[PDB]
Order: sequence, then structure tokens, then C-alpha cells
Amino acid sequence: SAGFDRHITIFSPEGRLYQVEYAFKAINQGGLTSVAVRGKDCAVIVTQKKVPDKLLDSSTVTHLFKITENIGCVMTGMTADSRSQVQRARYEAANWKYKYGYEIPVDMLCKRIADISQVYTQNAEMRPLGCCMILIGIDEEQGPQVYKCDPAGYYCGFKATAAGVKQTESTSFLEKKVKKKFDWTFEQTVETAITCLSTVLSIDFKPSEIEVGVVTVENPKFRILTEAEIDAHLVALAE
Amino acid sequence: SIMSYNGGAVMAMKGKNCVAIAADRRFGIQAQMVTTDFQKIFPMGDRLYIGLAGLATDVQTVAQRLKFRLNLYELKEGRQIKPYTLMSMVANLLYEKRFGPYYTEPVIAGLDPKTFKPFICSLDLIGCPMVTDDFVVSGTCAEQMYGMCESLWEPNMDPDHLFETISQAMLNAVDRDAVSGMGVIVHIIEKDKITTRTLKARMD
Amino acid sequence: GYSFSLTTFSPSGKLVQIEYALAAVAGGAPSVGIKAANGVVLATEKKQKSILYDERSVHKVEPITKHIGLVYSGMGPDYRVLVHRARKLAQQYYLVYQEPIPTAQLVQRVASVMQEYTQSGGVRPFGVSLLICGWNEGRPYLFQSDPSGAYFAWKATAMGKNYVNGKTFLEKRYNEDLELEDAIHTAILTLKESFEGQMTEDNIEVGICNEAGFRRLTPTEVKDYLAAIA
Amino acid sequence: TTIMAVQFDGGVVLGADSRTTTGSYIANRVTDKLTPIHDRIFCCRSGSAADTQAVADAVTYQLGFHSIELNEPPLVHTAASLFKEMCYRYREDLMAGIIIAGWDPQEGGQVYSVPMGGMMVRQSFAIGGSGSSYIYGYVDATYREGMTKEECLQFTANALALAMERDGSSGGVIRLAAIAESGVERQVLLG
Amino acid sequence: TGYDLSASTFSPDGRVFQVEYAMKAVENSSTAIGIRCKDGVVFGVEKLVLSKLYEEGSNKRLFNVDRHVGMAVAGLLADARSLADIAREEASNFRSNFGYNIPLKHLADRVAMYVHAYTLYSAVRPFGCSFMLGSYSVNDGAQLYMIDPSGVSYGYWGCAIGKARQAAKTEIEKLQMKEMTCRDIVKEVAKIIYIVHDEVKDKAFELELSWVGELTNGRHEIVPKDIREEAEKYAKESLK
Amino acid sequence: TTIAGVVYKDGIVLGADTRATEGMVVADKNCSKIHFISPNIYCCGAGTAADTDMTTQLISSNLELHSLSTGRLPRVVTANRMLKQMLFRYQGYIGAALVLGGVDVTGPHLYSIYPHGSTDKLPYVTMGSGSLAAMAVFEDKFRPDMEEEEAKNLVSEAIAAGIFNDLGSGSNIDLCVISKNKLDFLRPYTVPNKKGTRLGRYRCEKGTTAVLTEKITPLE
Repeated sequence: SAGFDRHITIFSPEGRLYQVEYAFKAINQGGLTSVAVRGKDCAVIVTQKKVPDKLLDSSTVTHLFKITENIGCVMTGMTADSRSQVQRARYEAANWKYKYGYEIPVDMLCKRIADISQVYTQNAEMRPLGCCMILIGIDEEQGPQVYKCDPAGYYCGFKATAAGVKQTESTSFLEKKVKKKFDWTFEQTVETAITCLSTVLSIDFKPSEIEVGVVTVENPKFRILTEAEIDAHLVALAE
Repeated sequence: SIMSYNGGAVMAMKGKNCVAIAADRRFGIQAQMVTTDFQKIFPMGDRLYIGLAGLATDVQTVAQRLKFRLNLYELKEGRQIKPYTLMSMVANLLYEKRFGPYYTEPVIAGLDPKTFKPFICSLDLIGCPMVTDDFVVSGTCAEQMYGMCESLWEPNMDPDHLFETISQAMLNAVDRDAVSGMGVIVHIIEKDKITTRTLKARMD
Repeated sequence: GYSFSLTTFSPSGKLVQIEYALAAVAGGAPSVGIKAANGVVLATEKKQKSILYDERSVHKVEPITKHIGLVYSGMGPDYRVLVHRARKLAQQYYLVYQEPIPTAQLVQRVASVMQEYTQSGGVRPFGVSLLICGWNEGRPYLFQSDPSGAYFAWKATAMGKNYVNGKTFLEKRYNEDLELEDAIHTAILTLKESFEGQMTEDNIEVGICNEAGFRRLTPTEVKDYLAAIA
Repeated sequence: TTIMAVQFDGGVVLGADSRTTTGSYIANRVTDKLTPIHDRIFCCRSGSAADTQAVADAVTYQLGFHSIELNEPPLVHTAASLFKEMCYRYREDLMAGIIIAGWDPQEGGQVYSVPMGGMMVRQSFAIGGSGSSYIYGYVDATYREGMTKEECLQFTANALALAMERDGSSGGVIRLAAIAESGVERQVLLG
Repeated sequence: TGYDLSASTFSPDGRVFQVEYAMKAVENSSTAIGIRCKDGVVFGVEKLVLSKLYEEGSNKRLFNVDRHVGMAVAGLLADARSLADIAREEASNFRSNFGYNIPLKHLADRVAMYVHAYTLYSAVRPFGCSFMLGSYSVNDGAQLYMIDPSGVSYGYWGCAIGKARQAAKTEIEKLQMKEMTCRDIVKEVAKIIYIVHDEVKDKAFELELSWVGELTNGRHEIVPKDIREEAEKYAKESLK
Repeated sequence: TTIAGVVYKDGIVLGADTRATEGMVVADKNCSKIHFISPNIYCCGAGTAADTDMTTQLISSNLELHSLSTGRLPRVVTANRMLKQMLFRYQGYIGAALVLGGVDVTGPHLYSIYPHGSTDKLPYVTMGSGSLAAMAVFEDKFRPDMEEEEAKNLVSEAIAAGIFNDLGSGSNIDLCVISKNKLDFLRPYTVPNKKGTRLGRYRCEKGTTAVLTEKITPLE
């Protein structure tokens, strides 16, 4: 190679820089995969858990993180960087309500998160937070939205989302899935959010190995599903 | 008051295609005069002047700070300054000393740099701008200057009758004031030329 | 041994790191700016990776004031920094002078911002060049900055991938005066010159400067121009 | 200005007049003197208008951020602790007459008093304001331990109406609120 | 390797070895375990005598953070002392700003974010400690937490920190801890320490047992094992 | 100084006058007291004239910064929260009395802001020195959900009550009608006070003033 040894955050003669694009493979040491789907008035997060020990608890494992009453998120990547990322998200959501007097849009929150990650690329002397964040929320006169924020400081909004280890396989499914014209009537959404992940990993859980966050324009509160109603939808797509 | 420490009077008046500005000449401490050639009207570019009245410290101080900001403006831009732009510049300079304010009340008169359009405005001691269409006045003898200008002003006046109106306004109002006088200077500017005259006033 | 830092010279020539940052501009999306007789046309290239991405989320043509627009070719996340810088810097003129800032005056100041990250010694320069447009005092303007801090004025130019084809195209393709409409027809024709796929209303994104202000086009407006576009 | 707070078995009952005056002129004829903080905790404010509006927005910012971290409903004693910290620190600068009341899952109904000094105390019932001195001997001859909710709505309505009849800075219209485990019942009364 | 000097740099596959290096410095520390019953949390530390001139209760690894919270540190002892003073100071600000005792779920979040900040910058290094957090309340029951040098913090029912981390929780999990009282747990902690490595490669050790729960009325203190001496009377019965 | 506002069935009508005095001398016969904030929000100023001017431009700068970054229409509660939090920090040293009005997605909203930082949401407010005279017309002749011309007639009547009280104006009653889609702004809505004509001969002569020293300087 030309071989700058990429020790700090400077350029290469090819034109790119390697330390930030080493953080994209820093997500993959979580050993995890997450999916968000926006089809209609509802939006669904789905993510598996991995409990390796019986001494380890169950309630303190969940990656679903409630940011505000109407905005929830899911975190991938390594664990310790993910929770500190959430603390800035909870903090700056409350400064919006204080400064501006109304509830923050889900679109504006990813601009604030990505700009914090941008400074760590532009200015040196802080490790750039190897974790990824996926949001959901309801916006009036806009419907529901799904956003992803990258460690580079990139964000975009899009319908079907994969993160973790198996992006390219799961996104290959959803292109084949979301090319037709469906109406996604809240059990159409949850079923595909399972069955996009239910071509990929070849697992078979009894219904206690995932988490599902949901939001809906009938109750815009963020909502983590019950183990019983997870079992309901797991045999409702499923005859 | 502090405004009544040295006296002063500045008047501007709008004509047809021209504009006139006048001031007194007396410098003095509260009752004792010192000299009769104190400048209170300063050129800011061509066809655009400014007049200052109030505390004679802040008259000379603001006129130097404003000249400091003007020359930096006219070098980052090849154009000269517009009359509205100067009024916004002065009101910024006065409001920065919001609680330590300069004791002066400026009067700006000038033409448009592109067209022929006249412009007059005056400001408070903290920077409230006020544009008019007939006349603005400032100084200690303000009420005497309102009584003359409300009666003598006409809408569309040549530079001849504009000169005679602001002369009769300044001579009669200042002679009723005690701490203003000792000569009156008049600038009358227009598109083609600039005329400066000094009047025959009471030196008492 | 000189290609790792910024605060020192090479024994013969110039700074190495600024030249490497200009290589990042060449690997960006293509973009075209054309100064017409009565207006300025900006145009860029917006292809998403998959079908999943929404096109109405992130924009390229971006207003700064009501008569000042701005595009780029480089890295998108660094672009959002100096946009928000140029917004707040445009208001500071207006708080002082009570007058909309002329387009020559921002590019004095925005380049002085991009100046400051080329200092010592633990910061990186930007990887974004810009194209700035505006209609101030009748005559329009079309400027271009760079991560070094220089700034110019083009009749027409192009940046991004395959720009040398677009340079040779527009070198043959410019005259002194066309109308604002014919500038749009020739700005889409040069974006089509280096493209891969069916150019639709969502693959491109176009904004213009009238003398009546800055505006970016809706997809319906951009469809009807691209409909029967030569 | 007269404010009122009585706890009962289920929850608490709040009440106030309106009549925001300035000297001898009524600036605001009808005024929300009681303010939501969380879903179960209100406060009614007295003293300077611009001071107590600024304090209540800061406590709502701090308490609202604090419960999202814990993923728990906040305590009423936690909310009364935050007003004490701002009033004791920024004394000699504020004139605040805050009374905090509301239902809590751990403890039921509670009423706290934060006067202009900066102290904090729990009471069975608490009044405050300029016209509070007039009904001040009526309230402890009429109070009785073990009331229902409908008695307390009757109790505070007769209590506020005597000061509103009498004090010149008080009057206008009666705004009431009942906070329990179920919900919040707000109503506007005249009589 | 050749990418692992600073903690501010990534590896070419995407991890930080300075965090990886500091974790296995805790691995060389002696074993300290923790376990919670249905009405309390019981700690236990295998601590070995340095030579002979130790004075029977010096430099203990059972700390006391708050009125109802204590630690069970293992690793670099001096690094844990400074880290314990962060937790002592953190509970005082919550008391002063909110007027009641710190919840353990919130206390572990405040400490782990402080541990996280030493994993980012090149000027400082990560901590070489890991520890336990136990508490008890009547509105919350008993909780038991666990903090690595990276800052990952969540809850267990039983845990172990030291050399025999795997070799201890192999036989923690064969206990029906959901229904045992913590007075029964104290004699059961005693055998788990005493099973693993009494004097094989070492010479001598001494047992320390901390104790919080409903029987202590929410207080956290050391066991009275000078009273009744029932740990060693019952752990040494496993010789056969 | 007399400013007033009202909320009719569709939007908000604001009103003001056109006098600035210094001491007891009329300094300005025509002063614009209704200030721009956003294309849906306007504000009326009372109190110190320079304090209201510099404040109403700062918040109008930040909402233009905020809405252009957001990409949608501003909210009136955002402008309320910026003003009441700014003025509280200066402890009432900045003497500014403001009437804030605009139409949001939620609908019309009218506020009144005091220079210490206390705000009130009301269907109708009056501020200024002649506010007591204008509140007489509102409290006598307000009914909820009026029509367009019924509201414009009420505010023009209420401002005129303050003008024929002292410290009124060299009357040019101003109106700003804000609706959900249409925005109006009327400087000479009603001119009741006309200056009488001048009946004297004031013959000036070209040479009736003695000149000591003349000076000519050409230009280009």
C-alpha cells in the first residue's frame, strides 16, 4: 500500500481517511443485528437479545432506549459507547423543549447527534464513539419516520433499515420485499420485521429472545411490547 | 444637565434635490466661552455629512470612532456607503455603550450615492433612529428650533430658498438661546457642488 | 516524511495535506454551476444507494439568505458544518448594517473560516469545495471556494467526478449570454454527460437565482424540464 | 392572590383566584395561577409574577429530565426539593410563594410549603398569598381530619370565596384541581 | 499491535487494545464473589496474607459507599480506592440535590459513565479495576451490579471477579437462590471461596464477608463472623 | 403610546399609533411601532424605544436562523420563550413592553410581555401609556369569534380612544391583519388629525441674510 499507517485522523493520497472508516467495522464486534421498518402510520423496531448466562438478568439487557415519551431508539455497536450516546440524546431533547417550548421533531434530533460526531472527526484527541443509532417517531403532517445516524456524522431517513452484522443480507431482502405496493397494516409490518430477520440468521426462539419497540398514529407514545403479545404476533403471521 | 454643559445646536433640512445642514460655532464651559471655531459637522464621504451636538468630549470621540469604522468598510467594499447603512452603523455604535452612554445626539444628512435622493435622520443618545421628510434638530435649544421650522418649511424648494429658510431658522432660534451662538456655519450640498457659507450673527 | 503534518513545508514546494484534501473533492458527486445573463443555475447529482432511501430528507441545493444559494462536492457531513457557520455569519452582517449581505462579502468571510482549520496542528482541513450564487444589485454572481481558502468567480464550471469531461464540454458549451431557461437546458445536458442510469426527477436536484430571489425547484418543476430535455 | 391546598385520603385538592394586579389596576382578569409540572404534580405560585414563572420552567426542565433517566414516576418530595434549592440559593433576589401538591404512587397525596424564605415543610393543608391572612382563622376552625374528596372541594371553595370577597388584590374566578391516582379533574367555578 | 499505544486509536479490525489490556490485569487479582438472596445481598472476598506482617484487617477490598451501598473491588487496589471516592462523592450530591437516598440503578449509571471517560483520551489510561455494587431497599428489594473496565454495567444474580471467574460461577448457578434467606447464604458463600484454591500455589488467605439486606434493616456492614465462626466451621467440612 | 390586539374567528388584528415624544415635546409625527418577526408573527413595542428596537431584531434574527435550519414555519410559543427568557436575565433593566401575535399550525396566539419577564396568553390585550383608555373599548365591546371587518372596526376604535386621551398620536392608526393565509399591513388606515393650513405670507428674499464667507467646491 501507500501506507500512511493511519495512526491519527489525517488524509491519505488516495483521498480518504482510514480511522473513521475503521469505526464502521467497530459495530460488528457487538455480534448483533437490528431492523427498523416504516410501512404506514406505525413504525416498528425489532432487535434480538443474547442472554449467555442464567446468572445474568433479563430486564437489564434491553437495547431499546426510550428517549422521550414519543421518541424511542435502538443502539448497536459496542455497549459502553452506546449508552453515553443515549445520554446526549436524552439531554439535547430536553434543551429543545426548554428553549423552544414544544416537542422536538425526530428529524432535528439526528442533526444534533451527527454534529457532535462530526467534531470528533474534524478535531482530534477523542475516540469517535463506535456505535450506531436508529430512531423512530411520529411527526404531524409527515407521518412516521425512521432515521439512522452513522459514526462518521452521516444521517439519512429511509423506510426499511438494517444494522449490525448482517446489513447487506437483510437489505437485500427488503429491496426484494419493498418493491411491490403494500399498505402495511400494522400486522403486515410486524410480520415482515420478523420475516426479514426470519430468512437471515436461522435461530428458532421460543418468544423470549427479541425486543420490539413500536409507535403508531393511534397512540404516539413509545411502547415496548409484552412477552405475551410478542408470542401473539409470533403465531399470528404464522399458521 | 450634562447635555447643557457645553451647549450646541445642529439642524438639517430637506429640499427638492438638495439638502442643507447647519450648526453653531461656540465652544465653552458652562458660562465661560473659550473659542468660536469648534467643528461640529464632519464629512463622511462625498455628498454625505454628519452633525454632532452635546458633550464636547463625546462629539470628538464618536466622530473618530465612526471614521475608524467607515474606512474599514470602504476598503472591504469598493463602493461608498449608503445613507441608510451609516444610520445603522451609528446606532450600533451607540447601543454598545448601553449603560455607559455617550452624551451626544447625531444628525445625518446626505444624498444618495447613485441617485439624487436626499436623506435626513437623527438619533437618540442610545441609538433610536428616526427618519423624517422635512427637518430634524438636536441640541439644547431644541424647542426654539421646532417653532421656526414648523412655520418656515415648504415642500419643494430650490437651493436658494432652502438656504434662506435654514438661515432664518438658525439665526432666530439661537439668539433666543443663552449657551449657543457666536456664529453659524451652513453647508448646502447638491448633486453638482457643495456650498459652505458662514452667516453674520450676534457675537454676544 | 513531510506528508504527515501540516505546520511545516517541503524543501521545494507547497503544503502536502492541502493537496491531499483536494483529492477528496475530486472523489465527490458531480456538480455544475452556470451563470446566465439574468440568473445563475446550480445543479447537482443525487443518487441513493438503494430504493429504500428517501429523497426528501437531505437536500443539496441549500439557501443561506433569501437570495443566496450554495452547493458542494466533497464530503456531506463536513458540508453541514460550514453551512450552519455561513447562516449565522450572514445574520451578523444584518444585525449591524440592516441590509442583506452582498455575495462578494460572504466569500471573503467563509474562506476565512476555512482558512482557520488549515492552521496548526491537530485539526484537519475541510474536504469540501463550494459553489456560491446570488443576485445582488442587478448583476448575478457565481463564486467558488476551496479548502485552501481561495475564492474565484466563474462564468461556468464543474466539480466532482469526471469534471474534466465537463470542463471540456462547457468550454465548448458556453457563450456570453443565454436566458435563464436555456441555461437550465444546458445544465441538465452536462449532468447527463456523466451519469449511470435513467435520470428522473429524484436523481438530480436543481436550484436557481432569479433577481426576484433564490429558490430551489420542486420535483414537479424538475420533471417538466427533464421532460423534453433535448 | 390567594392559593389553597388540602390533602385527603385519595389525593390532594388545589385552588386559587386569578386577578393579577399591578398597583391598583388589574392587568390580567383571569389567570392560571396553578401550573402543571409532571402528570401528577402541580404547583400554585404567589409573589412576583416574572420570578415564579422563571422558576417553574426550570424545575419542570430538571424534574422532567430526571424521571426519564430513572424510567420511574417522580416523587412529590423530589419536586419540592428542587424549588427549595433555587429559592434558598437565590434568596435576596426572588419573591416566591410556592406550594407544591400532588399524588404519588409511593406515598399518596402530599402538600408542601415553600415560603419566601426558602424553607420546606409538609402540612395537612397549606394556604398562601396576600389575602391568605383573612381566611386564616376560618380554616382551622372548619378543618376536620378524615374528609372525602367532595368535602374538600366544598371546603376550599368556601375558603377561597371569603378572601376573594374581601381582599382587594384577590377575586375574579375560582380555579380548582383534584389530583388522584386516576387522573386530574380541573374545573372553573363561580359562587 | 503497533496500533495499541493510545486508547484514542482503533485497530485495523475495529477495537481498542488498551481496554483489552487493562481487563486482563484484573484477571490476576484474587477472587471476590457476590450473590443475592430474596431479601438481601451477600458479598465475599478471598483475600490472601502478604507475608506475616499484615495486621488482620488491613487494606480490605470491601468498601462502604453509602448508608446502604458498598463495593467488592478486585484488581489494582489503589486504583479502586480513588474510584470508590468517586462513588462516595456521587451519592452526597444526590442527597443534597434531591433529598433522599441514591437508587442503585442510577448510581451504577453515574459511575460507569465516569469509567467510560478514561477510555477515550490519549492523556489518560483506562482503570484497572472491576467491582460489585449491592444494596437493599423496601421499595426496590435487593440489586446486584457489575462494572468492567470498559464501562459496561448491568445486573446479575450471582457473580465472581478474579482468577477463578469461570470456576466460581460454575457452582454458583447450582443454588436455589430465589428462595434462600441471606443468613443461609453466608454459610454457602463460605464454601465457594474455600473450594477454589486455599493454599495450592499460595500460602494462606483470610475470608471477608460483607452483608446488606432486610436483616440489617437496610444498613450495610460486615458480618459478625467473629460471632459464631460458622463460615470456617462449615466450609472446612468439604474436605471429604 | 397605545398598542392593542385581538383574536377574531380566523386570525389576529394588531393596532398601534404614530407618536414618539421626548419629555413633553412631540419628536416624531410618524413612527412605526409594529415590528416584523416572521412571515406569520408580528410584534408591537412600547416603553423605551431603543430597547424595543434592538430586542425585536435579535429574536427576529434567531427565528430566521431557527426556521431555516428546521425547514418549516415557526411557532409563536418559540418567540414567547425566547423573549421571556432574555428579559428575565437583565432583571428588567431593558424596558420593553411587547404584544406578540401570530398564526401557527395550532392557530392564532396572542401574548403580552412585561419587561421583567412575565407573560400572559389572552384573547385581547392593551399596552402602553394609553392602554387604560383602549381597554375600555375592549371590555365594553368584545365578543368571542368576531368576523373580519368587525374586528378591524373594534381595534381602530380602541386605538382612537387612546389618541384622544393624552400622549396619543399625530394619528395614523396602523393595522396588521394576520390570517391563516393572507397577511395585511396598513400604515395610513385612518387619518383623523389634519394639520390646518397656513394663512400667512412669509415672503423670503434671495439676499435677506448676510453672509460673511462663501465657498464653492465642485464634484463629479
